[PDB]
Amino acid sequence: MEKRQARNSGVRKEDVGWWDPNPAADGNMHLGLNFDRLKYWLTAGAKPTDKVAELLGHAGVLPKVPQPPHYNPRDPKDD
Amino acid sequence: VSKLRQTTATAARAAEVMRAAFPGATTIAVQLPRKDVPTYVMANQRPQPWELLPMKAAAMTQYPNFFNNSCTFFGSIKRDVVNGVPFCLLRPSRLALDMAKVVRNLGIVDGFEVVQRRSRLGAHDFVWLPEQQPQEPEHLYDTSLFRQR
Amino acid sequence: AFRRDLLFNAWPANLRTELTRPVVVATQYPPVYVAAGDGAKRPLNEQEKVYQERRL
Amino acid sequence: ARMAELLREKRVATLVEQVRKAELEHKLAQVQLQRAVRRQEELHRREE
Amino acid sequence: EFIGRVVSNRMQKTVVVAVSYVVWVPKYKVYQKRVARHKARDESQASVIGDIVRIRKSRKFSREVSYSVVDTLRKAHVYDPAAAAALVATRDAARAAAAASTGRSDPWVAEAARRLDASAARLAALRELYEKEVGPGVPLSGAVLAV
Amino acid sequence: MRKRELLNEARALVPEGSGWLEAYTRNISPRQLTWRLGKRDSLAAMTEGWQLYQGKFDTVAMAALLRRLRHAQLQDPGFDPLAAQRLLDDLVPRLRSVGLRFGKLRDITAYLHALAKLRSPALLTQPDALVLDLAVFATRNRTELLHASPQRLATLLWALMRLLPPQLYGSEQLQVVLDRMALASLGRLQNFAPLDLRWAALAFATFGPHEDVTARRQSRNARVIKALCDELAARSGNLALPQPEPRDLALAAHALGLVAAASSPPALLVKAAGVAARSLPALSGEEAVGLVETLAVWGLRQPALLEALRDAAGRWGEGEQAEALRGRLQAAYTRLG
Amino acid sequence: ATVGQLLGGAKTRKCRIRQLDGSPFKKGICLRVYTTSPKKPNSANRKLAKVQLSNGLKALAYIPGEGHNLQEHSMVLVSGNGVRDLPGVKLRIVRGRYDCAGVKDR
RNA sequence: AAAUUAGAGUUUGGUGCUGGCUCAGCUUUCAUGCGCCGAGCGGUGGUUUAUACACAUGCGAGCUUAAGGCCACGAGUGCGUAAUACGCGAGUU
RNA sequence: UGCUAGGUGACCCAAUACGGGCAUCGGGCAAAACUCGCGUAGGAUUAGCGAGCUGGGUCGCUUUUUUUUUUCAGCGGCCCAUGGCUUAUCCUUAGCCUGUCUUAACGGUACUAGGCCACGGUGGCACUGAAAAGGGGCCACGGUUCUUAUGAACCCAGCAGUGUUGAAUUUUGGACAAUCGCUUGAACGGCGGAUCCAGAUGCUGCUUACAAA
Repeated sequence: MEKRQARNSGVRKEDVGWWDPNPAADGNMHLGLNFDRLKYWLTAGAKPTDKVAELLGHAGVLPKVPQPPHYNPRDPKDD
Repeated sequence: VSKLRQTTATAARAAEVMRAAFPGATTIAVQLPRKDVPTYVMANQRPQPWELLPMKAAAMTQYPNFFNNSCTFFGSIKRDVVNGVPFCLLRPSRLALDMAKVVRNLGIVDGFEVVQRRSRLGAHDFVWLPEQQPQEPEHLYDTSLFRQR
Repeated sequence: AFRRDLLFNAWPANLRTELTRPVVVATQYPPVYVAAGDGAKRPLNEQEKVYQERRL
Repeated sequence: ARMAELLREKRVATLVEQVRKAELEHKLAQVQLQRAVRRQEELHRREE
Repeated sequence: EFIGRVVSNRMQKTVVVAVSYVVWVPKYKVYQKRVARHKARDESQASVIGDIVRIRKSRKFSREVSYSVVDTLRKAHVYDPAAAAALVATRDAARAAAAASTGRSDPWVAEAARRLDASAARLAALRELYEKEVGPGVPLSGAVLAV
Repeated sequence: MRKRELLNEARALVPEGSGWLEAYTRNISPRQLTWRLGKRDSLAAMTEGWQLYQGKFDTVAMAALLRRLRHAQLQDPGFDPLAAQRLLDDLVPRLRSVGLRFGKLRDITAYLHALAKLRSPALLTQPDALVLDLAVFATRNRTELLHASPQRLATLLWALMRLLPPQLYGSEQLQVVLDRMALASLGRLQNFAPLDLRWAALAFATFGPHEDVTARRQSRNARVIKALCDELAARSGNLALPQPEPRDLALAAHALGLVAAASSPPALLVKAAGVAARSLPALSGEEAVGLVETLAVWGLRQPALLEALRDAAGRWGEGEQAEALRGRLQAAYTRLG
Repeated sequence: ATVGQLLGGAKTRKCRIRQLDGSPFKKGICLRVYTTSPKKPNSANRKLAKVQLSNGLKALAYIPGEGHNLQEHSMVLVSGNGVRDLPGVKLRIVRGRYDCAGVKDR
C-alpha cells in the first residue's frame, strides 16, 4: 500500500495487522500486529499515516505522538 | 490461485532426479535415448508434472523400450488369462527378463524359461540346453546370442 | 473442553475510532502482552486470558 | 556426486562393455570358426 | 541455457536454432512435444548445419535475435569431395593391399582370425580394466562392490 | 537543401574517411556532443570530433574526451602516447578561453577526475599551473561549494592527489583550495560517505604538513584530521549506517600514520585492527603493511591483528615487490618486536 | 496421446428454443388470431396465435384457457412452453398480463 | 487426525440392444403469474445484465499565502485487442 | 525518478528564546520502464505472406559524476547479406487470468470482491511533467441548442435522474465524523457522489404474543 493504491486494493504490503477496533468484553482492543516485516517497512521509509502512528505508539512498540496544539469546542454531534 | 502458485514445486525436485540419474548432464534438461538434442521442460501457468521427462529418460536409458515391452508383457498376460492359455510367451528383452524374474520372485507366476522355436534352428546353431546351462539367465546378451527365442 | 465450557457458566462500538481502552499484542497464540493507555507493559489479566480462550 | 559417479557409473558401464564384448567374442568365434571353415569348404566343393 | 540443434546459417552473424521443448497440456495428461525456433548470435561462424550448440541469453542485438552462442558440442561432419576421393584412394588401397598380402587361406579365414584375436585382445583389455577397477570378483554387480 | 554546403564545411576540416561528416550539424547541443564522444572508441574519431567541433566544447566535453582517451588506452590497441600528448596540449587554450570563465564546480571537478583517471594504473601529463588554477576557479565562490556533494569534493581531492608533483604541495593555491574545502566540509561532516571521508583524510594527510599563517594551516589540518578520523572511528562499528570498507579504514589509518610521521592512541587504529583481523584476504597486502607502519609510529601493539598479519606474511611468495613487502613488514615487525 | 485426438478437443452453446433467443420471455404484437385442426388422434380445434415478436421474427403460440379476448393489433407476453399436438410450434401465451388476461371464474 | 460416483418413464405383439427426449438434483434473475407487505439487527448482490444509445437539471477538485505554490490517486465501462495484452518463471543496463 | 526520516544554511517566516517553510547534500528502501523463456478462439469455402516480409555494417539515435571495469531496440537515413516465416498471413468471435456454479474427480461454463490491460462520443497531435491526460490545450468529424445565420456553446462507459428498446432495471438522500486520498506549519482545519451511512430491490442468516421490573 503506497500513496497510489486504495484501502482495499491488492497490496505488496503483507499486513496492516490483525486488527479489531471494536471493544471485545475486556482488554477491549485487538491483538496487535503479527511481526518482523512491520519493522522492515517502517525502517525502509514507508510512511505511517496519522492513526496507524497513534496505534503503533499506543501499543508501545513505538513512542507516542502528541496531537493537540490548541483547544476550540469540537462538536461531538456531527454524526 | 494455488494452481498458479504450486507450479514450480516439483521443478527443483526434478534437478536431483537428473543428477542422481545422470551424473554429468546439464528449467531442466532431459536426454531421452534417441536423437542428440536434450529435450527441455520448464514453467507455464498450468502446473506441470515435473519428473515425467526425467523419470521417462531414466527409464528408457536404463531399460530401453520400457513402455512398449512392459505393455507387451502385461498385454500378453491379459491375453492368455482371458483366453485360458496357461503359458505366456514373449519376445524377450532386458525388461521382459528382469521383470519376469520380478514377478516370479513375488510369485505372480510360478516360473519362466527361455525357449526357442526349435523347428527353424539350423544344422548347428547354438541351442538352449536347460540342464547344462545354469538355471536362470540374467542379461539380454546371453538371451540374444541365439536365433528367435 | 467440558470443564472449560462449564466454567464459563463493553459492546457499544459505534466507532469513531478513539484509543480509549487498553490494547493486547498466522497469529502467534498465546497473546504477547497487554499494552495500556499509559504506555505501560503488563502481562495478561485473568479475565482477558479467559476471553482469549473463549475467542478461539 | 563423485561417490555416485566413480563408484557406480564407470563400473556399471564397464559391466555393460564387458558383457557385450563377451557376447561379441562369442559371435566372432562363431563367424571365424564355423562360418569360415563351412564357407571355404563350400567354395572348395563348388569350384570342384 | 539451451542445448539445441542449428537449422539455418544462411544468415549474417546469426544462426537460427531450433530447440525441442516439451509443454504440458492439462486436458489429456500427455506431454506434447513442440519445437520453437530462436535466432542467436554467433561470432566466428563455426556452426555448420547439424552442429549441436549452446545458446544463452545476452544483451539483445536486434528485434528478434536474443541469445548468443556459447559452445558447439558435437561437430557436424561435412561432405568434402576431394577428401572423399582421398578416402576412396586410401580405402581401396587398404583393401587391395590386404588381399594381396593375404592372397589354403581364403582371405575370409585370415580376416576372421584377425577379428577373433582383435576381439580377444579387446576382451582381455576391458577384463583387465575391470580387474584394476574391482579386483578378483564375480561380475554380480559393481553396485555390490561399491562398498 | 544546404546539406552540401554543410558537407563542404565539414570537408574543409576533416578528411573524407570520417563518419562524423554525414552526422555534422552547426547547431549542435553539447548534450549530443557528450553522447557522440561517448559513442566512439578510437583516437582517430576523437581527433575528427576535435577538429570538427573545437568551437562548441565546454568543460563537460573535455571531461568526456579524457574518459574516452582512457577508454581507448585500455581498448584501442593502436595507441600512440605522443599523439595523445600533443592533443592533450591542444586541449589547454580552449580551457583557458572558456572553462576559466564559465566553469562551475561540477564541470571542473569532472575534468580533473577524468585527468587523474587518465593517470591511473590498470606517462600522460598536463601543466600543473592549469590544474591549480582550475582548482581555485572551481572553488572561488563559497555558495556552490556549500551546496556541493561529498563525492565531488573527495573526487577533487583524489584528482589533486594524483596529478600534482610533490614539490608543489606547498603551493599557496592548493592551500587556498584546502582552506575553502575545510570551511565547507567541516559543517557537513555527517553528510559524508565513508569513501569520501577516506579520500578527505588521505588528501589532507598528503597536503597538510607541506610563517604564522602556515603553522595555523598545519594546526587547522590537524583539527581536520582529528575530527574526520574520529568521524570514521564513530562510523565504524555503528551498524545502523553502512559499514565502511576495511580497505578504506586501513588506508585512512595509513593517512594518520603519514601525518603523524610528517608532523612529528586513537580508537581508529583499534577498529582498523578489528576490521582487518576479521577480513584479511579481502585486504590487499600493502595497505595492511602501511597500517603496520602506523602501528609502529604509534607504538601500540594489536595482538590478534599482528598474529593474523604474521599468517598473512607467511602466505606471500618470493619475488621482487612481494619480497619488498616481506622485508618492510619484517622491519616493522622488528620495530614492534 | 494420439495427436488427432489431442487436437480433437467453444462450440455453439445452442439455445434449444431459437425464437426467444436465450431469453425466457419476449413480448410482441399478435399478427393473426386463428385456430387449426391438430394431428390425429387429436381432433379438437386448438386456438393458436401468430405473433410478430420482440426480436423481429415470427413463430406460432398456443392460446390457453377457456376462450380469450385477443384480436388484431394486440400485445401479449409469450412464454416458452410448446404445444405438441401440431408440429413446429413451441410457444405459450402466459395469462395474467396485458390485453390477454385471465378467464372468468377459473 | 486425508470426508471420495442415485436413477426412472419413454420405441415394441412382447424380450434384448441403439442412441435421443423428459422428470426428479444444485445454482440463478427488480423473470411472469397468484399472497402477504408487522418491526429490527445484518450480510451481501446487482457489470441500467444489453446501448462504447441521446442526455434536461443539480452535484462530483479544490486547497493556500490580485499574484503565485500543490491537484496523473480514486469511479465507471469492455469499443478495440487472439497479442508491446494477461498469467507464470529467470535475469535486469 | 518518487517518497520518507537525517545534516547544512551570509535565505524567508515564527520566537519573552527557538520551530517551521524554502534551497542543497547524502543514508534507507521503493516504484517506474524495457527485454526475453512458455502458454493461449475457431475457419482451408484463409495458401503463400502486395513487404523490409528477418538479419549485418554505417550514422542519427539530445549529459561527465567515487578507486582495476562499465552504459538497449530498426525507432528514422544510407548501403547492403538476400533472406525471414510457413496456423505464415487474412477473416470473424472475444478484454485476460484468478474467480463463482456444478461434477466424486478430471473437466464445463453468467456474477462475487479484487489482480492487470484497454477506452473515455470519433480520429489526429502537442505543451508541461520523471512518467499524460475520464469534468487539461489545439484541429477535423458526428450529434444537441440558438443566431439578427455570421458563428459560438456543449459531449454522464462519474453519482442521482430523464427518454427509447427491454420481461426487467434504484433515491435528482445525508455527511466528512470513521478510514483513505489531496491540501494546509494554528485551529479534531478545507474538500472528495472514493467511501461511510441510510433508501428502493433479487438472494440469503436471524429474530419476532402482548403486558409489567
